[PDB]
Amino acid sequence: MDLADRFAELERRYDARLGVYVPATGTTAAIEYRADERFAFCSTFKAPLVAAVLHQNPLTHLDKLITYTSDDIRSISPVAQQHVQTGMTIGQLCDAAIRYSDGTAANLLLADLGGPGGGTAAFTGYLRSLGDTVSRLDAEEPELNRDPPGDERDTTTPHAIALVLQQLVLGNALPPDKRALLTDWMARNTTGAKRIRAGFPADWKVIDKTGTGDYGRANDIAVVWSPTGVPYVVAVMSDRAGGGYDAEPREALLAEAATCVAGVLALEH
Repeated sequence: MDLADRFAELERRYDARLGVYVPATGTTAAIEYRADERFAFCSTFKAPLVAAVLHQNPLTHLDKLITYTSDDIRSISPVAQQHVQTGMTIGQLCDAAIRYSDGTAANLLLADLGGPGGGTAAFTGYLRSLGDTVSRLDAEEPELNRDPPGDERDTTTPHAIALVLQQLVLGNALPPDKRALLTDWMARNTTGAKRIRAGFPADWKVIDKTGTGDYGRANDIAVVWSPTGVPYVVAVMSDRAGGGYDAEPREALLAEAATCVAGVLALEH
């Protein structure tokens, strides 16, 4: 019938709750589905986290060596694990955070930004400094993926998180040379092949940061570009709460919502 119905069926079939938001542009109307509902951040916080660590520091600070230990690694840490003995720079952690969704890298970035103990407060402040008065991070990795459904802790809304990304990539919340670094890591993202990239024809360019956690949490946030360069911002958010703490996340849901979006954004009827 019409787009809210399409999205309703996706939920019925995946046994999942769906949050979608795309801002309006010059020519397009905004797509919103549970866009003002709270959805677990999961690893999607790492994108704006890196903006904060970039905005609040000179480019020179990316070459600062952070030494950590296996004592630190308490979450999925593809890259951190490899560099535990030589230590990683802040550029290298920013990289790990975005491209491999690295949890330990996001944990050290949180500490660099606002101290041990103050890290997540400091992150939510960056959001606040961008007019986001809804989102909040109350815990580091891995605990931030583990709050029950209902719990406002460690959540954001699609409305909220999309607008934060629009600003970072398409607006002026970073100077170009810092902004370009964020985009290049989002564009070299290894973990998002099967979500919003897969709902969007290959001649459209995509940068994203995925998120996954308990209760079937799967999130992707992205900035796409038409073949002529016309940008749009996509946030898709999901949980499959019915199956409990260990419920299966459905990457195919996010490819499917990205397809409805792509379908609205691309067809000129």
